[PDB]
Amino acid sequence: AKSAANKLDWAKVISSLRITGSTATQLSSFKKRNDEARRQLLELQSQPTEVDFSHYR
Amino acid sequence: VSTLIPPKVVSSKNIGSAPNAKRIANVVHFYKSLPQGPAPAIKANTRLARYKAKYFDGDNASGKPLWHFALGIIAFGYSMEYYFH
Repeated sequence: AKSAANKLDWAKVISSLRITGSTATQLSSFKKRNDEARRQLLELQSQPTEVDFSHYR
Repeated sequence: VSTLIPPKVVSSKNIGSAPNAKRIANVVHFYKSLPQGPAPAIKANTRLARYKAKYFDGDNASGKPLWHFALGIIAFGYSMEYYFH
């Protein structure tokens, strides 16, 4: 689902003809970008909630 | 927190300043006009209009009507001078 959203967002960014002179939509763009970066960081750095007592205890 | 909306805000935004000013001028200038040479109104014969559609037409309007008018004037003046002189 994120792939199509990124595709359309980037296509809109690169196809701006009468969509220039903006101040806050780019801010929301970086907000979404850093939100996705935090998503990826959380998935790659998922610590183990339960204690791994099978091998650690 | 909502993002700006250029293509969503076009109701108040027009094409620059001059193009929208001249849009009304150019939209109706081509609306109510003859398609191609309609209503020539060439036909006219009321002595003055007979001259208009016979020799005084603007297609040539050469010196020939002027020479004919001068010939008529001198023809009348010959009789006038015979009456007077």
